Amino acid sequence: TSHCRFYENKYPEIDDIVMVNVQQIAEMGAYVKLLEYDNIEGMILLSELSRRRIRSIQKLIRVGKNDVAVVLRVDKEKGYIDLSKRRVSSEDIIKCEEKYQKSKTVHSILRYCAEKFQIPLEELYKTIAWPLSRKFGHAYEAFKLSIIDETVWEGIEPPSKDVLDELKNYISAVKIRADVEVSCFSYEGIDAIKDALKSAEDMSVKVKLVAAPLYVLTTQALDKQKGIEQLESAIEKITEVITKYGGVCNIT
Amino acid sequence: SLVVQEQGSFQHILRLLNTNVDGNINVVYALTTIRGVGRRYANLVCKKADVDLHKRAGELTQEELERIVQIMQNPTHYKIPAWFLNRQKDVNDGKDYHSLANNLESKLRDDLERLKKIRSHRGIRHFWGLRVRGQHTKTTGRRRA
Amino acid sequence: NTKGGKKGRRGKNDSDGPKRELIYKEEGQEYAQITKMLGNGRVEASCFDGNKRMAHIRGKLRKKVWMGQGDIILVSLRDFQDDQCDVVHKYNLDEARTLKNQGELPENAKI
Amino acid sequence: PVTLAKVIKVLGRTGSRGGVTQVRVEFLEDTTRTIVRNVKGPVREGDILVLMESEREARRLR
Amino acid sequence: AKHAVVLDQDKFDRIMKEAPTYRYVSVSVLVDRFKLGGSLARVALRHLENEGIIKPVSKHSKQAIYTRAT
Amino acid sequence: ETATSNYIHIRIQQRNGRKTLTTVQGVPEEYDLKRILKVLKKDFACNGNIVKDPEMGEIIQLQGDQRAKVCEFMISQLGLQKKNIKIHGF
RNA sequence: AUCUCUCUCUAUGCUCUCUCUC
RNA sequence: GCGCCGUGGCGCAGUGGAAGCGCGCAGGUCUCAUAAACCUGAUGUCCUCGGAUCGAAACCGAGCGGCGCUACCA
RNA sequence: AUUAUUGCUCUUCAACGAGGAAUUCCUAGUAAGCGCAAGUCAUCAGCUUGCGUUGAUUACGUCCCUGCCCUUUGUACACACC
RNA sequence: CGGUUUCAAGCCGAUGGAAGUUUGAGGCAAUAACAGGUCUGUGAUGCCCUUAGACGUUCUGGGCCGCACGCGCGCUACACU
Ligand SMILES: [Mg+2]
Ligand SMILES: [Mg+2]
Ligand SMILES: [Mg+2]
Ligand SMILES: [Mg+2]
Ligand SMILES: [Mg+2]
Ligand SMILES: [Mg+2]
Ligand SMILES: [Mg+2]
Ligand SMILES: [Mg+2]
Ligand SMILES: [Mg+2]
Repeated sequence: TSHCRFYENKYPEIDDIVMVNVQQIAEMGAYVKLLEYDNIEGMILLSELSRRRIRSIQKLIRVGKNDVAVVLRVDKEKGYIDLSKRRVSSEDIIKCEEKYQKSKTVHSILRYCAEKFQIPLEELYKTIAWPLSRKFGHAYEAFKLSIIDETVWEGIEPPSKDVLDELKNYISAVKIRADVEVSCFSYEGIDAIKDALKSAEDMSVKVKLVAAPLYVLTTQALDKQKGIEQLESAIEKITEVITKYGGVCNIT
Repeated sequence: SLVVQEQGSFQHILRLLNTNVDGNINVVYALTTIRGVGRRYANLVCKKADVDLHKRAGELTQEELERIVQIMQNPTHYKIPAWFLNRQKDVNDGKDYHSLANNLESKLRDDLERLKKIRSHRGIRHFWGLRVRGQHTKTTGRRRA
Repeated sequence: NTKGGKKGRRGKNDSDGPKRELIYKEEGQEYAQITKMLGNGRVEASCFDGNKRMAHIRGKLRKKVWMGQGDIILVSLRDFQDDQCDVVHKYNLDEARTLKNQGELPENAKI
Repeated sequence: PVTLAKVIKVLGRTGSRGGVTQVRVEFLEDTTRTIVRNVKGPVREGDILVLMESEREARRLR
Repeated sequence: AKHAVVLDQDKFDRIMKEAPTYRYVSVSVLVDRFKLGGSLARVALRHLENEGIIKPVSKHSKQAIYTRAT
Repeated sequence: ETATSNYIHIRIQQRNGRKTLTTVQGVPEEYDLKRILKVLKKDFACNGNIVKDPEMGEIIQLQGDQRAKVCEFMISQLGLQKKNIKIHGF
């Protein structure tokens, strides 16, 4: 069986923003599964589901669908969630959505590994997601940091390096657009442009011809932000290297 | 009642009469998975063979399985009369047959073809994709193909 | 049920049937498509002959049989006048189709 | 927190849907208080009525 | 249940050592605490009850009520 | 250069009673919308309501079954073409 | 002098008509 | 060839598990009836094909169509 | 008896994981489960009509929705609010 | 009996009772109608029609039981009782 909570500790906190997938409607409201915190059952009492009277229940809330929510009453003993949908402020909603997305992404990461090798899920959770969270706040932030520069994976060890490699691969060449508008109208201008390209493309990406004045090259990114540094270099080359030819070039 | 624990002798998931026979279903009910084989008649076959029904699917030794197969494919010799088998009387030989696995369907297909050739009502209905055995299509059969 | 069920529809009873015999043409009487359904019993209806006309509802159908837009209709033309003419019999959609198939009316308009 | 009061007299039955009883609750801990309480369901005289609510009271139900 | 309809020797041993300490012994209980799932559990229970091991409370079939000796 | 024929969708929208609604989808955004609505209101017995869609599109409401009449009116009062119209429903 | 104090949308609908003998 | 829309029908939007909105058709429910008001839809997995990874329409490619760049590339 | 009348033996094993918005029925031998006989009938009950076995849960109330009853009230309505 | 109620009309609780909801359920059901339902129960009929190649009548054979669909009753199930 697959279980275990999204965050570090077992039980939710007061005034925690959650996203709730609707299961079934009863009397109090709905016995929803909180997708920001484990799968513990809770309810939205019929007073705090919407800001205004909307009469219809199965169009603004909907069975099977997700709702932007906040946790009101929590009892750290066994398992009760008194929940609200109304108390979520304007804006804020977007943030909540983002958080939910992040959580989902995190969840997606932690299952492939399990599939590849069974072994207790709690242990896996401990060795992948929690220490980072403790250090900062959320696991997605940690993941982002890792992607930017690999150091968070060095902190707590994965069960195998293969998994890490796979993750890296998943994260990974990324195409970045680079458009060159050369102000040429001469017969031997195209050739010149080509020559210029050949001195800049070498030593490291994919140059596409659209027109005689317009040239569109796609630059590869290995670690996402590595593509910006190559683009910059290319730009520099246009201003510094291409001066001997005397061909006027413009960048979008 | 069996106190016998049994060591590594029974191999689950068996390939018997081409169609895959699954694991730990109760011999009779393990045989039922094969087309043409059905509950009561499977039980009868087992009885004829003289194997105890209260056993595992993997438990069965090869000889027993062979015997069972023989009973199934050649039914008439082992005291199984008319109110017993699949194609009683039959249209092609006069002898009755207990058709199995990949035979019954073929027979059905053949019958359908013959009907089509000879343009009979049932055949026509089958060709159409309609209900045959006394049904009012005012409500019946809205699932389609 | 006729139009909208009602408390006040059970004091009427309509008798014609969907399986009724189709009515043919007469002298001073021909077929029209309805151009636009006008007010106060008046109706603009283009004839199959080739004249524009002004059609008018005359009794009978005034409450019994409701009509819509673009319908094939029996119009008995005025023998003394010409511009004002009167609707006699409404044709069903099936009926219209049958007529079209026959070729009794000229094939110019669709149901 | 736990409180309990005995009922003594019923102040009729009120509710849009109805059914819900208006009761006069007397506390067995100090009989000086006789409060108007909302009670859901079949209730007579001389019954111990547990109250999670301590002080809040309402009369009519609309 | 993922099969688990085997009167395995190891399984039998486990049953022997796990039926005490716990007061209640049933097929359902066995299924819950991960050993045998279904029909052969009953058989096992029956063959544990020859002389001693687990004492009966039930005088009824379908549901088994059994307590280990204290 | 501008496209001469754009898909103007005059749809069947169900209004109070057996009556309907002339709803216009894919409206050319060149002339003043409010003014056109006002004009429409004046000409017929209709009330004008505009439902806004992001980037492209504005749903223009006119209470009633006219269609052809509406088209004719549009033709009469400059702002919209003859070829652009499409009747949607039945 | 004993009241106690409740609450909101909901548009329209076309098919007749009837007396007696004193 | 690039970019977005790739549907469960049109018209609008979102990218790593959650069948996204407005309209339309198809059908229901509520009312004596229609409309508003409500649900359910349809090629089951959101271009065609398969894979890395359990998986996904989303990640990757070969392969198509509409327009945001091109101007006919001897 | 084909457009299986039905019955019985056989084999064939789909949809269907307790059911959206909606709405019916019911306050004690009642609800429901379960049969049976009769009616139809030459043959056929998933139907009705009557029995009888098994036998709960919750109300004993209010007018909120849906009606009804009278009293008062207002009606530009008597085809009487459709 | 017990209390309550201008202590009248009655009601709720207790005792006794086979039983205290009019003891349960029926069956008959007023005045007034509806333009409800039926001439497809009839030899209950007015009126109009067809009346001898008959809408009468019977024999032979279908058909009401057809099926892209949409509702209404009911049954069987979705299993451990
Ligand atoms: Mg009538
Ligand atoms: Mg019959
Ligand atoms: Mg009105
Ligand atoms: Mg007395
Ligand atoms: Mg009586
Ligand atoms: Mg007659
Ligand atoms: Mg004749
Ligand atoms: Mg019939
Ligand atoms: Mg009935």
